[PDB]
Amino acid sequence: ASRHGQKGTIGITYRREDMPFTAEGIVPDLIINPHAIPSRMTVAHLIECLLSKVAALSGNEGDASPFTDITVEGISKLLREHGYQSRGFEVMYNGHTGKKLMAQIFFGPTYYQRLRHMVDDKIHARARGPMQVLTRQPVEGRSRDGG
Amino acid sequence: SLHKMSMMAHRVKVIPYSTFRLNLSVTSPYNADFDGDEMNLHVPQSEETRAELSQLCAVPLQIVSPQSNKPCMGIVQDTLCGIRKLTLRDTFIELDQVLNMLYWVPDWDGVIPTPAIIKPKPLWSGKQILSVAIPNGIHLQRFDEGTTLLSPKDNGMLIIDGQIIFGVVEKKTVGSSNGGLIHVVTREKGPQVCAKLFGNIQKVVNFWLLHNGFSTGIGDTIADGPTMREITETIAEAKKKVLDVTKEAQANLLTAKHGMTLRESFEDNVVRFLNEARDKAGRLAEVNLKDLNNVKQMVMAGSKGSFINIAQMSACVGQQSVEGKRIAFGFVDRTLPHFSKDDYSPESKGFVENSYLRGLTPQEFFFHAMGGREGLIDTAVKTAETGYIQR
Amino acid sequence: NENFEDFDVEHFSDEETYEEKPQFEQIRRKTLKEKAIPKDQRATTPYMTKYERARILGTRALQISMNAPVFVDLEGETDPLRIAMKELAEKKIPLVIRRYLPDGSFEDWSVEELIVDL
Amino acid sequence: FDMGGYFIINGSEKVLIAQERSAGNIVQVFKKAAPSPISHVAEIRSALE
Amino acid sequence: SNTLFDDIFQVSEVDPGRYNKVCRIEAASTTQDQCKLTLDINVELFPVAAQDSLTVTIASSLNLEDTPATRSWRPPQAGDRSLADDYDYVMYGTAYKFEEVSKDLIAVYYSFGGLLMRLEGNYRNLNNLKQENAYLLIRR
Amino acid sequence: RYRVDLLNTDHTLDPSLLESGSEILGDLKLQVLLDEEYKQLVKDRKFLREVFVDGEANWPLPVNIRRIIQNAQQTFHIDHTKPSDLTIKDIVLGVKDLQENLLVLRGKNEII
Amino acid sequence: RGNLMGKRVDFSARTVISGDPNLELDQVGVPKSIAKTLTYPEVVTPYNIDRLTQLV
Amino acid sequence: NASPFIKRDRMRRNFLRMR
Amino acid sequence: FIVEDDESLGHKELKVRKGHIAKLMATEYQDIDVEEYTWSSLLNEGLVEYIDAEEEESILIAMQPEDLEPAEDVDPAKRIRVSHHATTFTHCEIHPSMILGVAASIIPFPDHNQSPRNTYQSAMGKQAMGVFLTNYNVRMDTMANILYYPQKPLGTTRAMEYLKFRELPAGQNAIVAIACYSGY
Amino acid sequence: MIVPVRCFSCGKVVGDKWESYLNLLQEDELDEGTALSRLGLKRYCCRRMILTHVDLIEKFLRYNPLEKR
Amino acid sequence: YDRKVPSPTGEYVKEPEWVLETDGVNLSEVMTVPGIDPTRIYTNSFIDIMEVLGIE
Amino acid sequence: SEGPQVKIREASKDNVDFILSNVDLAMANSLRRVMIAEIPTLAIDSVEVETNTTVLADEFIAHRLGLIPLQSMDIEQLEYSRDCFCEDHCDKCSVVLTLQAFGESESTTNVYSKDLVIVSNLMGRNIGHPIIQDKEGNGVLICKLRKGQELKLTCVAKKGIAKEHAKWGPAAAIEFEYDPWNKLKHTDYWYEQDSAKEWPQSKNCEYEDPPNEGDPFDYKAQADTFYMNVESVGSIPVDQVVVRGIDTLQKKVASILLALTQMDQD
Amino acid sequence: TLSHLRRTNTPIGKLAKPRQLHNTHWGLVCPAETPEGQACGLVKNL
Amino acid sequence: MNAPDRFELFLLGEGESKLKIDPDTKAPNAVVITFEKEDHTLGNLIRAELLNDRKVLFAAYKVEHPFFARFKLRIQTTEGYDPKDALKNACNSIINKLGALKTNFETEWNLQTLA
Ligand SMILES: [Mg+2]
Ligand SMILES: [Zn+2]
Ligand SMILES: [Zn+2]
Repeated sequence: ASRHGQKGTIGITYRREDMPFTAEGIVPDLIINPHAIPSRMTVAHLIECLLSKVAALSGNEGDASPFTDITVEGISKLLREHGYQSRGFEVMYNGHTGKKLMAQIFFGPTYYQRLRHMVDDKIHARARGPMQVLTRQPVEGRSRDGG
Repeated sequence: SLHKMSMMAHRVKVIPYSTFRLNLSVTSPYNADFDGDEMNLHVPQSEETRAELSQLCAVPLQIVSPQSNKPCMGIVQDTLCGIRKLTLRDTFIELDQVLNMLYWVPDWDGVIPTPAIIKPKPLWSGKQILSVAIPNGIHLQRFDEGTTLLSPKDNGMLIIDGQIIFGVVEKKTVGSSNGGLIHVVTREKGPQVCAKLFGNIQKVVNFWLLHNGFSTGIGDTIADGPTMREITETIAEAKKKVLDVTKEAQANLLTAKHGMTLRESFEDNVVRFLNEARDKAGRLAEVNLKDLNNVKQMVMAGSKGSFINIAQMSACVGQQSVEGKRIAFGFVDRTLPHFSKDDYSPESKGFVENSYLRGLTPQEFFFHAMGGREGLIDTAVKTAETGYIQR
Repeated sequence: NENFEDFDVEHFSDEETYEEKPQFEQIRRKTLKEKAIPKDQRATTPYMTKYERARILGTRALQISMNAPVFVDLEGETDPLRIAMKELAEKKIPLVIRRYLPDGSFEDWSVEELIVDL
Repeated sequence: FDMGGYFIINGSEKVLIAQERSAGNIVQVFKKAAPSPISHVAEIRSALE
Repeated sequence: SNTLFDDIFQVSEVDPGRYNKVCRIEAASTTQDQCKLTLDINVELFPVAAQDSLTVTIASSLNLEDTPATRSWRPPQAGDRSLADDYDYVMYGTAYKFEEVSKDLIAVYYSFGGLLMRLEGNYRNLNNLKQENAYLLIRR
Repeated sequence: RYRVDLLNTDHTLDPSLLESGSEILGDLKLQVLLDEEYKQLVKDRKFLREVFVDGEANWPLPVNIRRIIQNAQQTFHIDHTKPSDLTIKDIVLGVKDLQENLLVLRGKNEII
Repeated sequence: RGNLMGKRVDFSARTVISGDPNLELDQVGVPKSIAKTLTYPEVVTPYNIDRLTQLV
Repeated sequence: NASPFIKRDRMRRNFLRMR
Repeated sequence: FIVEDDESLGHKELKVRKGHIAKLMATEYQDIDVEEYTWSSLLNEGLVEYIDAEEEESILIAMQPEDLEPAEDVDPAKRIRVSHHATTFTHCEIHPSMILGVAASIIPFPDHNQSPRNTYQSAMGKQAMGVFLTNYNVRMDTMANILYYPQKPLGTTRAMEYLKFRELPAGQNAIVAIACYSGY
Repeated sequence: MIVPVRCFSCGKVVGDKWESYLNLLQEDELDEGTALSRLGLKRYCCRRMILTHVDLIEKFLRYNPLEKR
Repeated sequence: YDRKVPSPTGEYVKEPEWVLETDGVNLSEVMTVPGIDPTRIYTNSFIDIMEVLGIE
Repeated sequence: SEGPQVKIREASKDNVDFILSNVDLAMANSLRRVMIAEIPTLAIDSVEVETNTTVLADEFIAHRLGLIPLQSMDIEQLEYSRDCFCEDHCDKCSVVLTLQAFGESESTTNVYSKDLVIVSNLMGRNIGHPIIQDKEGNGVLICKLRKGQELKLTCVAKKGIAKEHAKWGPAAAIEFEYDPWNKLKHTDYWYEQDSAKEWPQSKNCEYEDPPNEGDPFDYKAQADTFYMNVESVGSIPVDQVVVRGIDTLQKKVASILLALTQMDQD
Repeated sequence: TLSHLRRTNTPIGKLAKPRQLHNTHWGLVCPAETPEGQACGLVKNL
Repeated sequence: MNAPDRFELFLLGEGESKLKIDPDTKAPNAVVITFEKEDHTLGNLIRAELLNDRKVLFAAYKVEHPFFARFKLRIQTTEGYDPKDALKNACNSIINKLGALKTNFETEWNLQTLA
């Protein structure tokens, strides 16, 4: 999960030589779908990513309090002063073939939280198993190999 | 499993990880998104049962839904987005990419399509490459507003002899809508050919968007200086009109509409004025954003988002409503203890004039929280009531 | 157990909402031979329905599964369902269908004479 | 960094959730339904410590 | 084989529109005052400005031999000779519409993978165009 | 759109649209068939205007006729320049027999 | 309502889901452990004696 | 615009310099 | 906060001054030898006051002392913050960001989000996985999840300084790229 | 809890660079950004490695060991 | 309202019409008053339609 | 010589930056991919814990010791454990280390990677040494102990490629750029007002001529003149990274050669 | 742990609408922190 | 749980060849060859160098699934020319070019003396 309700499972895991990369060699930790941002109108994920990028460059942790006078323009000016693009885009390259990506990718650090719903605690299979004492039907629960 | 399109017979492909994996097109009838959702699998135990499951409940046999005689499945999400950027006028594909895009189709007829750009450089257009996924003998004709046999906006859609003539491919062509490519193919050629069409188009568009790239960012949700200036002027003139209406009903010279009292007419006029203010500001914001803007590309593709999402993310959130009215007076004659008594101004009864990217004031943040709580409680009660009604 | 804020609807659980709102012949008779309608006034459709097709493939696949004499020349096909589809495709399956009317009478139909259009 | 504020019963940490109730000794007026023979009801939930 | 139509056109305006790679040009023939063209041009591969004379030829093939796409396309080999060596912008596409503007004005529409043409004029020289795939050879 | 007259000039049929068009003008039995077809079309139009009080043109119906017509046009290479080989009597007889060939209820009595 | 209309069944599995755009539309990706657990009885015929013998 | 950083260590040094 | 008549400046003004702020910082830095100056000093000298939901009916509160208090060119990106056009405040907010809850103060810029997303996080940050207590090795909890390398967030809130979130984090600063790379 | 040996993204070793960073902050009165730049961590992927890490073992090791020899 | 009326030329004209909306359902005597059209009166509640005007 | 051409820009003990011209896109991309993934490297593979009373988990320390880089100059002489004739491991196919540490001090004792010592005979190879980079002389911080804690364990380090695990990766970050002035137009620059103002120029833009803004787009131009920067982790020298990646690509295409010749004769 | 110790709860047979966020809830309960289950709005956090 | 062996990305299995040829009937003089146990690294290079040959009419590859380390490569050449010979010449040229890369990088680093 993000810090903005942007939860989601891992689709797939790529190694580094497949997964795309910027001109500075920074391969991202995690690729998220663009379409999740504007349908939910989650703008604070984008501003958090920009502020975290500026914080990582400048070495000072960023203030993200709600009702301060901190705007996207000031963070954009700071990121421009640190030598990157003002809105956070980086020109990255395809990992499989090395060709440049035609569209520029929003990129940067963002605080993510791992949630307790591991897949290993949720997978379930049963061909035959213990039946209930009452109705001769398969039992309740994945710990008891139920139906 | 509220409807029969969510009990469907698939074919097993054994994969070496711990998740059920399934095609992205069938996530619309399943009402499924991979935010932690689980699904169940049932194995038949006899030849009769397996045979009727494969011949009745199979995935290709249920592309058209008997609910509303339109295809319940469709090219959705980013494969809907990439197919808009593949078949634009601007998009031309070089030889080293054309050969891989042709090889990704399993039922490719094996002949290289002649380029739409012969010389100075051999270039294929995106419509030509996508037409290989469409089988032959499929003919579709559709016109939007202001669409002719010449297409300056390049809207509409024309498919002749298994080839795309003109028109970008968007939600109106491959999406879950009647009169699209999916419905025509599954009613003229069969279910199996339409399933193969789903596979071929998803393979081609996913490979092209893989080697092309797509994103969205914070800069996609910001308008420039003058555009936000006239958006602020629109909000200011709406506040001026509301102040005028407040003075007119304050002078007791404002007439009451039929079937409603003075205050009901006052609230109705204020709500209509602020809603048209939000609509005008959002329309200006949508006009300002360019073709390299990605939210505009997504909304034009019909994959995700809407006009009102850009309106709230760029120009103005708008009026926040609780139980169909403005923010009620929970205190004595005022909404919050930070205003004076008897304040009927829009910002004191729940108008969020500041957009999301410009942040929210604490009062409008609390009002937006009240609106969100309205939405959550209404969603939960609606789901429970409609589940009981369905049963 | 667990404590999760991931809202998972209990399914088939409408009884919560139920408890929220609890306050507000002439032609055929007996077992004679008039049930068996002869072939010359069969009023049913001569096209085999998708349910009839599904059960014919299922039943023929199960018979071929239990080692029935196959009436067609196979090209090396092994799965029972595909052999049943091949048998029905060139009409070598010797089964009949009793289309049941609501009144208890029935009409017999050979699948050899049934038109397979789907 | 542990802050206390909970009980330990049978080896399990237990927390008393604050229960919300209507205020005592406050007179409140409500309007009943139209088919009811009562127009308005004024009541107090009188309590003493 | 043989050239189905040959003319020269002067462009009156070039419309860039809302695209960054393809511009829609409108051209009128100097020889015929009743025949004109609207054409989508990839202006990167063929830069055309206003008031430019372009030789425009619609043909049925590239080989100089007579005609006998059903054949696969291949990259051009070294030493291959065709009509495309004489022109600077070679197009392949499908005819999809023949409409009668007036009693003598016939208009033919062409589609090069999403690039559009209308060509209108008298039928005495446009009767060679039919329901077949054709090439469009442009030179400056 | 629909009225064809073989005895008048205001609603006449062009002879170039079909092979048997030049000598077909001035016939009586084909004019009788045309008048019957036009009367049936007028009665159907009145029936639709009675059923749909708002007169909405678009309604959900079983078979997409337009797709079949387009499939014929592109399959048999219709260039709309060669005159058709059809007689109007053949068209009328085919349309009349197609309605008889559509069977939903297979009973052979009056009420079915 | 809890044991006749809706009852727990055997030969079933349940797990979380993830998209796989390289599968066909009518194809689902089943985990290998779920494939090893779930069973389907295929009878022995002369047409599949060798495959079933190898699987045994 | 104001600085969007939490730099209280420099505030600590400044206040210890003031004391 | 308490607003006094404050006849020296000719308008309404908060009773707290820079001297009390300096004394609070001095005590806050001596805790980490001067005279003790804690919250009881503010409470007992009339600088702050407790207001419940009863008294919020019949008072008037201001957002910031720097904007809504004094008598009245603007940044094109800053939000429209109204000053209410009236200076008769009797109380002032200490800080508006203290209207949030605990796990809803974890959100960076909660005012730049749709409110259901803030609700989803504030019910989802409880579901996060990270170090909960520093003596997890000696506790026989029934279930416990500990991240190997919990990192404090880059974009942080002032409010989580007092929630000890930078001391006990619940996630990692992952390099996020917002892109449709492969369709997975 | 203690500093990771490698940046998860790029893989440059930073496990040996933590006590040097604490030394630069502790006695040289430096800002965090300049001290991070002097260690050769020029990409922000490595900068969030050392800047954002909390030293939890300084709270862990204060407990007495379970087995003492 | 803007109803669709069959034009004498054959088209469908968007003709305005003054239609009365009434709070409270009554059909026993409202449809029998003069000056209105009782062949097209519609009721929001179908129970009174069934009990007054027909089950079909 | 005819073929690809290299021109170095910067050099260091663990950093190289060069320019690779007259070569296709796919060769440079495949070189980058084998440089990330296919280079053999010696790193700790299995951990055998004798005594652990530290505050951290045992498998925590095992994973950390796995990610510690080890010197792999003579790793080509070493043999794969899977292809070796051993039961589990031997000196010809592995390197065995031990780590022993005690909290004899009142203050905290920092267990570094310099405390790793080799206990098996190397027979004159130059592998198995933990890498020291900083000027303090100490290695990578393995663990921390207080007074009274013990950490005794034994590591068996084999060779593997980075496809199996990231512990066997010597590449770290690899900068890879081509055509910095967008003259091939492989990127359509996103912009708000102007595409030349909001996008800063890269470092490489001084090594190519700027566009003249009047010349047309060159359609026959291909992609060459790559800018490469390798930052070695320390396991092998930074130029040995490049030459070993080239050698690994040689061996991979040679394996394709051998397979094609083997099925050619049959 | 902090949000659990600072939790509240409200019992739901009344004709009010307790699941909503009231105007007097400013500064005393969190505007957005509620479970998404059947106790949405009923459980409020200070 | 169901995670495959991490060495199963680069070890050939039992009874499985390094290459699998399959002569495609779909187009004349066309073959599809399955590379077992590689990724896009070899595929992009082989695709580009087959495209560099003038006698190869068609040459493309695809990875059927990112889980399985294998990919298919279709090559169609001019009549009278074996696509296996086209692959042979292409990989010979690949060896030549990157061996020249080896020698050039080695001699330039021997030129450098500031280390
Ligand atoms: Mg879901
Ligand atoms: Zn890094
Ligand atoms: Zn050995």
